[PDB]
Amino acid sequence: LALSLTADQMVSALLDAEPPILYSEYDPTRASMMGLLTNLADRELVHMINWAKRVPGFVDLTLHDQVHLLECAWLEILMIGLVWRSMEHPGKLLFAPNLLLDRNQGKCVEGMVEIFDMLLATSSRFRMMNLQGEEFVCLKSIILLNSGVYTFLSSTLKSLEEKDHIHRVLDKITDTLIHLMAKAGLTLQQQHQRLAQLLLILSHIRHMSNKGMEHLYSPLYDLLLEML
Amino acid sequence: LALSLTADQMVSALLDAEPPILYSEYEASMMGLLTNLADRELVHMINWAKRVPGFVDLTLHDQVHLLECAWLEILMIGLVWRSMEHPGKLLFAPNLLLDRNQGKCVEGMVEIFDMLLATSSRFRMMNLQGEEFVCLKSIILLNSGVYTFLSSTLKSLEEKDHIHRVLDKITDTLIHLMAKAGLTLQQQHQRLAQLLLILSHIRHMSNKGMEHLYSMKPLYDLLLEML
Ligand SMILES: C[C@H](CCc1ccc(O)cc1)NC(=O)Cc1c(-c2ccccc2)[nH]c2ccccc12
Ligand SMILES: C[C@H](CCc1ccc(O)cc1)NC(=O)Cc1c(-c2ccccc2)[nH]c2ccccc12
Repeated sequence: LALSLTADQMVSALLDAEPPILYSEYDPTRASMMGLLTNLADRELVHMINWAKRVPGFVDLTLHDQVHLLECAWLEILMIGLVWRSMEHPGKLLFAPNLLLDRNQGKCVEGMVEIFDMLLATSSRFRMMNLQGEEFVCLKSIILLNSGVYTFLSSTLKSLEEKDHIHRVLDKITDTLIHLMAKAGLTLQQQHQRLAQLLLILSHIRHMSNKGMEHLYSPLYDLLLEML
Repeated sequence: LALSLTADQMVSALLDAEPPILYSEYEASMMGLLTNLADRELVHMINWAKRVPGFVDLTLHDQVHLLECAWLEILMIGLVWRSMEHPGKLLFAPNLLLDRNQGKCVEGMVEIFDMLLATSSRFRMMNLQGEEFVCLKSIILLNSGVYTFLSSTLKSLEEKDHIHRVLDKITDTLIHLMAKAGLTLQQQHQRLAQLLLILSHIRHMSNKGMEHLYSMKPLYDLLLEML
């Protein structure tokens, strides 16, 4: 089980579990921004479930506890995926390697500009700190398990042994980061400061998710069930 | 300045800045009972913000964006912190203790209630000490709307760059607190994480609340006159 894995081990199996590069699908003999979003979000979804299930401990869960998470964390895992490949492309959003975008395109829809700009903003942010792929996967994980921990169902008995399992996985993923930046050669002080700005950027991505939701909402449960 | 303070020094001036406990103002309604009480808590927050080590160095535009972004978040963690010895209940004011059913008559408060109630339990379980709390409340002040000002012009660059160093300062403040406490450094690293990851749930709750607070449709005219 996950709760024996190592820093060394956790990273690797996390890199292992990475989804595949997905290429957009637009008229080459030429368009909508919406459908361009819908299309590939769908497909980015299907491979989430296949990565999620590869996250250590996510399986140890429950099908109900696994469906709540993903139903809460989905837009955030996309965003931090996007923002990661968008780093060497300042001012542009690298959805797919054949679908780099920028501001003016997000303005075509109805509220995408603000989300673009926060998106671009986190990209710059991560750019500044020089985010390693090894921390990125940690943080995609931490976005997964932290999604809807504190809103499962009830304070029952099982609910509690569950919550107790994630909180230990998360704790385990944390030593991974700390240990990653340790290897890197940072003084302990810089480990604690680095880890915090990283864990503070998660508030921003959550905030964009809710932001994003409000127009995506302006079924999914029944879908994750079949896939999970 | 804040970037000269020590842990004990930062704690002190943070403990120092702590606002006063407010009692509610009372067929009674939850809204006006709620509305009434935040306002007056807002007025004390503004005077608490102005006492946060480093917030002053910023700009009236960088000071008015922050507060205007993270207000609901400072209240919520402030409520959720006193609501800790009150399992299932939200201690708004010492005379306005509530629960789900108290929030149920208003049209959406239960969901915010429940998640509100859950963070309290979380804080309880981890045994959140006031000195880590005052720190986290500051961290929500500084993290508020950092990456969302407008432009990275000349001052914005030096400003955001200063914020990130205040926060870097608070960050070590907490560690020494848990360190002093005698945790393995590993235990310091987990706690700081379980702690800072809870700030997304407060943020997530704030965004929810906003959705409803503008479901009932100012601040600027206040922060400007009070700052
Ligand atoms: C810009 C982000 C999209 C993040 C994203 C989308 C697809 C992908 O492959 C990778 C990353 N969108 C939102 O935050 C909200 C959103 C809107 C949206 C925003 C504003 C107004 C209307 C619709 N349409 C969709 C469609 C699919 C996912 C998210 C979203
Ligand atoms: C339950 C939470 C916390 C509100 C709150 C108010 C005062 C205070 O000192 C601490 C916390 N409410 C909100 O986040 C949003 C909100 C609503 C609200 C939300 C949903 C439906 C109706 C009303 N009414 C008010 C009034 C004053 C401040 C915030 C709020």
